[PDB]
Parts: sequence; structure tokens; C-alpha cells
Amino acid sequence: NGVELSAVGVLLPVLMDSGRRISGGAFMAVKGDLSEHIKNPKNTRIAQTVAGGTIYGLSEMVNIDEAEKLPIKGAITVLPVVQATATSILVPDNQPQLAFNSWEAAACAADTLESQQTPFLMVTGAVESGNLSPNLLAVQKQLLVAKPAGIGLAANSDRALKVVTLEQLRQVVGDKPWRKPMVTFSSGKNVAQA
Ligand SMILES: [Cl-]
Repeated sequence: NGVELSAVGVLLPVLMDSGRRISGGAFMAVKGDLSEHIKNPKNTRIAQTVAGGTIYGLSEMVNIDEAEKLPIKGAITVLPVVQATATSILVPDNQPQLAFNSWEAAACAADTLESQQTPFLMVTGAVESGNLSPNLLAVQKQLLVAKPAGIGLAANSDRALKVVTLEQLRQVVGDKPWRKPMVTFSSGKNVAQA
């Protein structure tokens, strides 16, 4: 069970531990307030940012202080997705708890996305003072999410499409046409580490 929504935003890879195997999935930092589609009662924390923005879909396992320093001016909801196209997503009813801060580069890029289409590119990394932090898990996100889904990944890492500043990330998400109609991802019920 899930809901298909018209939506524009920026995809981000997540990893999930089921004690035996690490698997991969995706969330999207979606533009707008979509908090009515949050179905995990742990992901019920909201971050209001210094720039006037509001981010929904967060849990206690996210560093909220770092989320509140993001240069996001509008509403962003981070939702799990099992399918995405240029203009829609499919949000599963079974939703994992979102943890950590690697969704921030996508949420910043989704906030200043002016194109009206989601870029065909996934983005990972935490944001601190207009820069992407150094990356830890791009290689594992490549292996478990982006490469099997057939889509590029941007990260502060030379094993991704490399971006260091929020300004560079904005340029890179601006022109990413869809090389196929849809990407799909596995879902999990286990904590999603973004
Ligand atoms: Cl370099």
C-alpha cells in the first residue's frame, strides 16, 4: 500500500540495517508541506530554519540544531519513495524512521530548484555553512542504491559526481534529464540512515 503524488524535489539515498544485511532505499526532499503523508509516528519532528523555512518528516535521530541552520526558505518534506519520475513519486505506507543528516544537501537543492521537474540525479551529504561536509558513505550508497537503480549520485566525494559547495550543487541539479522514465527502490521498515 502507498500513495502516488505529483511532486517535485530531489532524491537522496538511504541505507537500512536488518541485522543480517545492509540494504538501500531512497527518500525525496519534496517541495511543500506533505506532512499528511508521513505514516511513521517517529518521523514527527519538524525543523524551522533560520531562513524562515520548515522541514517535515524528521525524527529525534536527526541533528535538529544543524537542520535549523540550513538556508531553506520554503517548506520541504522528506518522504520515503519506492518509485520516482520527473513529476511524481510513490510513497509507501510502510515507512522507516529517518535518521542523521545526509538528506540536507538534497533538501537545500530541492528548496532552490526552479525547474518544476525532479532532476535525474540523487544527492547525498550534510550541509554546514554553505558547504557539503566531507562524505562518509557515498561508495556504499553507490553500491546499494544508485548503481542498481541506474541513476547518478552527487556527493562530496570523488567516487560520485563531485560537489563541494551549495552553489556547485545548485548548478549540477539544474540540468539532469531523465535517461529512463522511472526509477524504483526497495523499501524497509528498519531505520533509514540518510
Ligand atoms: Cl577535487
